[PDB]
Amino acid sequence: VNQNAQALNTLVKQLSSNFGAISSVLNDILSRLDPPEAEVQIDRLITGRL
Amino acid sequence: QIAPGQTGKIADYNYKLPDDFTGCVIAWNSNNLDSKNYNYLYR
Repeated sequence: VNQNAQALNTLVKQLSSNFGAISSVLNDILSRLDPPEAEVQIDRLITGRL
Repeated sequence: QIAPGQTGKIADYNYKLPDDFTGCVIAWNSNNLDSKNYNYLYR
């Protein structure tokens, strides 16, 4: 029960990580940057998240 | 501004390329022909 709950928490906590992007929030990146830049910042978050 | 994904008066109101345009942009100084001149409209 502990290990399954630690893996679930660790998977959710990894959403708040940067992976070399400018924020761990997606709407920040979408609003603060234009698509030629924002689509690299989200290639970062996807290649981290996946 | 004549490049993919750009910003400024041209790329926002006049001539906009996709963020993934496939092709080449080629340009030359034409002060030898086109200047006198106020015919060249933009928004």
